[PDB]
Amino acid sequence: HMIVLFVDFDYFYAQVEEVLNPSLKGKPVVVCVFSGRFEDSGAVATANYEARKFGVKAGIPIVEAKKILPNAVYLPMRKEVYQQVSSRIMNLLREYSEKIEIASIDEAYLDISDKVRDYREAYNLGLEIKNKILEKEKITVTVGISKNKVFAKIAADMAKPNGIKVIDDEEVKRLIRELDIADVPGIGNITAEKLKKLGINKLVDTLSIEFDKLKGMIGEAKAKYLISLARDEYNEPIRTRVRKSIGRIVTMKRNSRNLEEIKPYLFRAIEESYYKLDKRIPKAIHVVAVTEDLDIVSRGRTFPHGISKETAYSESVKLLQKILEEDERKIRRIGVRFSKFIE
DNA sequence: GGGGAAGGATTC
DNA sequence: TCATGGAATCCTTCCCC
Ligand SMILES: Nc1ccn([C@H]2C[C@H](O)[C@@H](COP(=O)(O)OP(=O)(O)OP(=O)(O)O)O2)c(=O)n1
Ligand SMILES: [Mg+2]
Ligand SMILES: [Mg+2]
Repeated sequence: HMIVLFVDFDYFYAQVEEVLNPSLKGKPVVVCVFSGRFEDSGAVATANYEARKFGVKAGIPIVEAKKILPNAVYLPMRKEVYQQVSSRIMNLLREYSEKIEIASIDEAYLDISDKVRDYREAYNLGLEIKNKILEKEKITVTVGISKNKVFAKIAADMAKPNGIKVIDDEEVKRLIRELDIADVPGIGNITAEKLKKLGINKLVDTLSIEFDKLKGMIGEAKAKYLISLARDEYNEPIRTRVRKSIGRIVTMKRNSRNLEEIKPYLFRAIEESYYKLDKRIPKAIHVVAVTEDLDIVSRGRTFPHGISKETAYSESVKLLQKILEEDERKIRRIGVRFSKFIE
């Protein structure tokens, strides 16, 4: 057969805060990244469902949130803490399948093909899984089940929150036909608008255009991706993800183009980036700057060997110098990203 | 001879 | 200070050796 079971934790961060403070439950809760630039500068990382009903969701400014919802609990985000809960939950999942792809802090794919003989037993597995996370972590999750990762992902998107959905073989075929292509994982705002403009609305539409014409408009990779899902021939195996880069970006108190004013922030970011590397060694470093009008600009360097902390400090100042004498705009956010890990 | 670096798009 | 975090995947483009 080939059964994938996907698990996505409901309103994750905000839910961990309710579990930690069960008096929050049933009322609006908003998890915030406060940038420190003025009282309440920053964005919302997520909010529970009672906040979302009023428009308060992930990505908006805290300032927006607070004008639509004065009276909500606003909490700073403590990713560490959510990461500890996630790991315990990923270890429960591990118990239902050896073959598990941890996709992020709040979601994982299980290949349950050897555990379960059909979609009916998969569902029942969906449910002991749900009852088990609830019993052990007091966290509700949504489960999607289907023949591959993507449809398993779509199935969970359609059933959230606290849901479980199967998209069996006939349903795959219906969805390829009626599912708005904007709802396919990995297809964003810019790509969807490109596709509408050409009048491609459904996965099915992609089988009836010059592949070469699709590829032009959206890139070879997305074309191929969509077409393979539209042919029902998508079957990327469940695999261990290997982290490829680590980094840190911060917001300055104020916009500067002044190197001595910027460096305490760059060095702050190297030191936290280096600490999180823990034992792995990068051959590439990039300095990333977000300018006052929000363009992203970066300069990097790839060395034939690993970059020690001391080389990071001197390469990063140099790369900052290159940014500063290229672009004339002032800098609002500065950070560093290490990648191309040895071994 | 590509290849590497900068940016694009998406998602966390 | 004067909405627009932080983070990490591909992938694409385009310039120079
Ligand atoms: N712009 C964003 C979007 C999400 N997240 C974080 C907060 C979420 O708790 C977590 C997982 O994202 P989801 O899309 O799964 O959304 P939630 O889990 O919050 O809600 P739900 O899945 O219930 O829609 O990632 C973030 O930091 N920044
Ligand atoms: Mg998720
Ligand atoms: Mg979620």
